[PDB]
Amino acid sequence: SWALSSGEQWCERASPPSSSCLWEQCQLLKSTSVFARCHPLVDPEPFVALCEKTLCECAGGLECACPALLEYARTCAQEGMVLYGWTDHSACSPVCPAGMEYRQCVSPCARTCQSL
Amino acid sequence: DPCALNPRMTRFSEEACAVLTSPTFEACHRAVSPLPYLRNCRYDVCSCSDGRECLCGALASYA
Repeated sequence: SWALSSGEQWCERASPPSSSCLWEQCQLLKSTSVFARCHPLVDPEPFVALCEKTLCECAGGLECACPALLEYARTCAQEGMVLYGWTDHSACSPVCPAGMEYRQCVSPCARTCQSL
Repeated sequence: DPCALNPRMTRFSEEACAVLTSPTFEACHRAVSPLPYLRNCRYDVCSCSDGRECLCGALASYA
């Protein structure tokens, strides 16, 4: 209902793919202490369901869980406390252009080479 | 201004419902002023499901 066609860019009703289906790694969303700290905040159950939906296909290897884990971590951080130390167990090491340093709570101030 | 709710369609709406003012219709301009029809075409193209079909409808209405 919110599609916005534009000139040449017509479109049609997008419909769910008709494709059906053990990497149970993300079960730690409700087990590991690092994630457990967030349980008082947003519940993991929707994210565990999102796991199951992905895992059903999750075309690939040890990636079926990383998106959901990262999303849960970001949601918890936005909601309040930020999950420190996660990504050290099984996450996909969120991609970075170079100088691999994916770090929770990196100040945007980010003192750079040429700064006052 | 339905086109505000769909900003992506502004370019097409402006550049499409302009043949009404183009020389192709200068023969009719004197017969009928395409002010209401241009406004209707712009309101249609940028407000309906299929932009090109509504452009057809409006331009054909003026014709």
